[PDB]
Amino acid sequence: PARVAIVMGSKSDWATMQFAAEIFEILNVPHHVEVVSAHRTPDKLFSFAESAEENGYQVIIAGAGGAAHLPGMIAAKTLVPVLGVPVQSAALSGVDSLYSIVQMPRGIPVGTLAIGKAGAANAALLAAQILATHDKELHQRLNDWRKAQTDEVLENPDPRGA
Amino acid sequence: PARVAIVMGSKSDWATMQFAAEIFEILNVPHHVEVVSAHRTPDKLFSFAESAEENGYQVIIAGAGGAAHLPGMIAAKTLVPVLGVPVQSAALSGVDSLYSIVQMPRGIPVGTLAIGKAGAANAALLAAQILATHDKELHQRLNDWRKAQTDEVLENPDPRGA
Amino acid sequence: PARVAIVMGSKSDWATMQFAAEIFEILNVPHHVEVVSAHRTPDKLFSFAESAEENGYQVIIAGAGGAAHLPGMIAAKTLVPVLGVPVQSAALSGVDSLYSIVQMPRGIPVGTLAIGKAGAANAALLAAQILATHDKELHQRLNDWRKAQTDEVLENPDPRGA
Amino acid sequence: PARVAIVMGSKSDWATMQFAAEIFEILNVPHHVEVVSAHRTPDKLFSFAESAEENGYQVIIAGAGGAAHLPGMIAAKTLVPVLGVPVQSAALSGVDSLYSIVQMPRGIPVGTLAIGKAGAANAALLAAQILATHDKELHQRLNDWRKAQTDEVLENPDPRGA
Amino acid sequence: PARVAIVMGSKSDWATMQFAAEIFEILNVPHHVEVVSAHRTPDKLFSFAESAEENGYQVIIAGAGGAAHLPGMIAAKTLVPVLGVPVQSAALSGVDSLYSIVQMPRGIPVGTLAIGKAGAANAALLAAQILATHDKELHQRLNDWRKAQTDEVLENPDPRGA
Amino acid sequence: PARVAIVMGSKSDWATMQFAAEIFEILNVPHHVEVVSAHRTPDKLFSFAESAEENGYQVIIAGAGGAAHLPGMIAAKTLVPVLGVPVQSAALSGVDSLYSIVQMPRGIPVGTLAIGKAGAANAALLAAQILATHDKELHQRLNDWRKAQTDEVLENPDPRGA
Amino acid sequence: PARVAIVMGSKSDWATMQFAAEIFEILNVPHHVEVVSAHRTPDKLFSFAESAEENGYQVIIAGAGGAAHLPGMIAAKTLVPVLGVPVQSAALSGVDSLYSIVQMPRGIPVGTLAIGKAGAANAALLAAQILATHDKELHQRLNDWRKAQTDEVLENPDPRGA
Amino acid sequence: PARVAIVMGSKSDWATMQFAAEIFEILNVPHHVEVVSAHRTPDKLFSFAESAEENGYQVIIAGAGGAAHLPGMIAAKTLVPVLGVPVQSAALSGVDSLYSIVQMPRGIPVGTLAIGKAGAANAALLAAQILATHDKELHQRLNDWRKAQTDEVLENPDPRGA
Repeated sequence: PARVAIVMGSKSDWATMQFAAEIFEILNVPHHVEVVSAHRTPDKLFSFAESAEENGYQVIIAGAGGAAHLPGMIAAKTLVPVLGVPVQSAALSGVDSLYSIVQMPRGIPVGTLAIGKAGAANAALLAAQILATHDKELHQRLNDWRKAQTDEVLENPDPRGA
Repeated sequence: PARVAIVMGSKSDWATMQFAAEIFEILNVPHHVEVVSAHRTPDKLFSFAESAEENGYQVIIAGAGGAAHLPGMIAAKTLVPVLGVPVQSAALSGVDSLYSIVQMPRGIPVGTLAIGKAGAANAALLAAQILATHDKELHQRLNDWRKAQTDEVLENPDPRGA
Repeated sequence: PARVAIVMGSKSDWATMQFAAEIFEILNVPHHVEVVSAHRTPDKLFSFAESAEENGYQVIIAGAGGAAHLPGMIAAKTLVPVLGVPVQSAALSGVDSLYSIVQMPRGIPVGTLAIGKAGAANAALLAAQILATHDKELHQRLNDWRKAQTDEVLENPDPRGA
Repeated sequence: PARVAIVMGSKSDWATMQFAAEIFEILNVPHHVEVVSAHRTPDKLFSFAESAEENGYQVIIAGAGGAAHLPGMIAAKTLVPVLGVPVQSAALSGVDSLYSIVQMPRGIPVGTLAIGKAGAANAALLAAQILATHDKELHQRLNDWRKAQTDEVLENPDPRGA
Repeated sequence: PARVAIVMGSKSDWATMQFAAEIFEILNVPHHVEVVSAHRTPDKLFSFAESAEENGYQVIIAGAGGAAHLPGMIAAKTLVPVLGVPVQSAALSGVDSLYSIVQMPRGIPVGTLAIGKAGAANAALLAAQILATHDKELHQRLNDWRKAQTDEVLENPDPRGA
Repeated sequence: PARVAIVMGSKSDWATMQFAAEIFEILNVPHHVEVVSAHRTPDKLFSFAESAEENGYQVIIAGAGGAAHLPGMIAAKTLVPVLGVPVQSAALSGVDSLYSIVQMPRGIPVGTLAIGKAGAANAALLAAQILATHDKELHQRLNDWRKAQTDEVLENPDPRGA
Repeated sequence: PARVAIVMGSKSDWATMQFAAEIFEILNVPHHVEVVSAHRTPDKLFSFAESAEENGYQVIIAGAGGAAHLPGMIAAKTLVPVLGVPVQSAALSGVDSLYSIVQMPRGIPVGTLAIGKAGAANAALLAAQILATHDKELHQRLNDWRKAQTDEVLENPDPRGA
Repeated sequence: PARVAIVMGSKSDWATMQFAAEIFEILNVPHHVEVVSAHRTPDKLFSFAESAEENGYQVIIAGAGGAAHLPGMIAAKTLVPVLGVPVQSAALSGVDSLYSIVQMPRGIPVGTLAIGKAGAANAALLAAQILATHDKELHQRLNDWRKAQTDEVLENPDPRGA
């Protein structure tokens, strides 16, 4: 059963959000992926958020750029935790995306990650850490993955040419 | 019949939006005022936008601060022209408000005005200019008001003490 | 009869503003296009704005970059509604364009759209929505166009490879 | 048993973080509060993070301003989910706090909330939503609290004087 | 004969521009002061700039805030050198004023000074230096004034209490 | 006799400053060009500024990027008018260059132009306008050049393909 | 013998730089304090930097705001290590001060500290750490001071009221 | 004996930090180079900083990008002077790197250099200047290197083609 859903405002956002799905493939975490536009499919946004709890989602990762309203509007319609990923926009390099997501008012939170691909991957890792609190097997896989990243850096201390 | 509606995300926004209503009092333009929160009353936002055309509104002026989603979400749900006013936020001085409103994607526009009270007043003036295209009497009142502002500056060229 | 005029500060601005004209071709809205420079042809700017109402324009879309004075100076010379499009500048990525257009003082409004091509397209859509208030046929075409955009997203929910 | 810990870099941060504790008092959520400085008590930071899981914490809310390293360094030392609150700094108004917290690299996430008191309150609400996934009673209290906020706005639509 | 004119967009700008006039009083430089609004008195702006050379002005100092179009539009209408002073705006602290003035395109220059009162004083000093090139007496007064400022700093090297 | 000197911090700045020299070639204005580094040749900077008046310079155009100290330090050492051109830096896109030049304190002015090549060309035009005040022939050439730029825009009003 | 010199651009900078002197009083480090203006006393700046090594200075702490040229120009004239403190400016809140100091080009470094009073204190601490490398007694005093700061935080973990 | 250590958060940082090592090769200064990640190898960071004094390091140059915590966390764990180099990040062009490093609180300083390669080279030059205070031979080599840079600019005053 998919306990996490990855949503984005447009198909072009996949170039960024694919990095969230990559973490789940590595950690073997079942997940749903779907394009839900706050501005082009506002009604679908409402129906998606309203049925999130019933559909079994415990965490929702939402990505959007520019006037990024997707994460916040989903968070306004459900109690399921929402994590937001600011997609890098052309002109403002994601600052508009960042401000539109992180500056939510008291009462409707959205846990925001870094701008771009690093944030997409981290949103998945955070979702995994949340799930891992009640999933011993996943907790172990996260632990092993973290150790693997640390060891790679430790066994290669000199960045200069051989 | 009220052809324009002034909406805002919170009652504290009235300190800013009251300047939009002031322009309408001066120009004798019937208007509706209401608090519609994108995050605290998402369902009311949808019902307000869906019935805007039927309620007779030809222009909607929406004000919000921070992660200002109100103008854009209304614009996504109706063909009635939407004008957005960025309320000045504490930490980011309205830059977050500005970015969240003006950076709308292709297909769902929001005509954005200046940050703060100047923008609120201008949103009302712009709405009035739009209405004035098919209202000769209002067009005349706008003309007289503009002349009055120009004359005040012209009859007082020296800013120094008397 | 052309009820909307698209003006820009330089011919190089056409790479951006062509997206406004594209919306009008799609919606079958007669329009005028012309290069009017606030700094290189200041007198032409004044004559263009002064005769706008008599020439039948109900909405004026003006695009400019850098110290973008074109939209505001036109708005200062006519009661015809003015929509401004900030062209993306090299060094400041359109922030200078945005500030010079959106920050107009009380009394002379300019409805501002997003930086770049998205804003150009949206300025045309907003102008169309304004016209649609008194044009049932255009209102229907806008409605059908919006439905077409929504349906495209709805019939393609999975962004991943086939 | 306290399932959430609220930590901050300095005692002066309490003026902001007290709003996180307020949400927990309202929702009846047991919590721990402590000053842990990344720069003045680096060793305590490591010991706090290392024992977080054993101490029963399922969510950690960390607040800091300026070169805000506290949230990220805790996240680097534990798998327990970390939420970060950017405290508003004097000179940069929290932009430095925001960048130092949200821009974490791939592998070590920190779910970031808004700058200031709104973010502190939201970090607590997000932590509550996370806990609510496996706590039916808390889920109900969150639901009732949200309804109460919505109703207050709905029963007071006119912001003007009586 | 007044060889320099100090103009500003509004009477409220005098709180800033008075510092330009102060330099001229100190240096005994005849000057004209007047409120010329680019947006409220566009026609007066054109007539002022067109007659500047005939009126004997060799330098024009123009101050404005927000969407500061005054300096640039004057520069577009005359060959008399124009110096611009960005007035500090509330929300954007003069960054909008600065961008709207300094970013002029190739062909129409505006020599820009610092944001606020320091810039107003410096615009007058720069105008004085320009005049001083062909005015030996003024050149001497500028020299003596500069020496006086240097000496004050030199005779007070210790900033601590006596 | 060269009445204007064009100086820059490094030879790589020539890619930008060459546009200032281009204006002088077009207008037939004798000029000096030289690399004077505030940081690599501080003593040469002082000797250049000290002898500027004696060498016949009436205007000095100085270009620099990053921590752009060149214009201001020259202005601190001479009464000859100094115009500054902010060169576009890689990381901050000239904002650091702009701030380091335009924000000069009361007493030592630097007339600042736009970031990059547009500013370089404009600094030369401004210098020319300053000289033109006492040079009827140059004033005429500037007039003809401006007319030529205006006419080019006027005879090509339609930006679309033929 | 004073091994460190604290210099600033103006006497008003003392409100900030006094915090650097405070650290030296606490640590018992002999120091010189003087007002040296890059723009008002350029010649004094050169003589101060040229004689720094001969006067026994091993570290120079320089503070300035706005177009902060003082630190960099001193660094260009001496091999004695220079530390820069950005004073908080009114309009740009020290961002101009920060950029003008930190962005020095290859060859002439300035170790930059935080904006404002925190940076002033830290510049003194850094200077002390540099001296401490060859001064066992000072190294011990720095150690004891750091322990004292850590202990204060450790003995007061609960920020709430008693 | 290596008196300086160059550390960085990731191997990809070497493209920037190699310019620090280049200065040391030119000046013949023994140095250590190593990858120490604040987020991926937090324990190694602590052990590296704790043993820095015993390992003979008198200056530590640390480079990092994004949420750049490396320099500050090292500085919190040792009295050895720490110099920080902000690596240029993709989205924010090093502004996040700069803020996370320079804004350190009172008590734990980090001398910060420019964003990118210029800063890396300057951090090495500053470290060299610090060492040169007690190393006459190195002081001479630094002097000769500086003279060489100055002479290159002096013998090539004309940037134009031959």
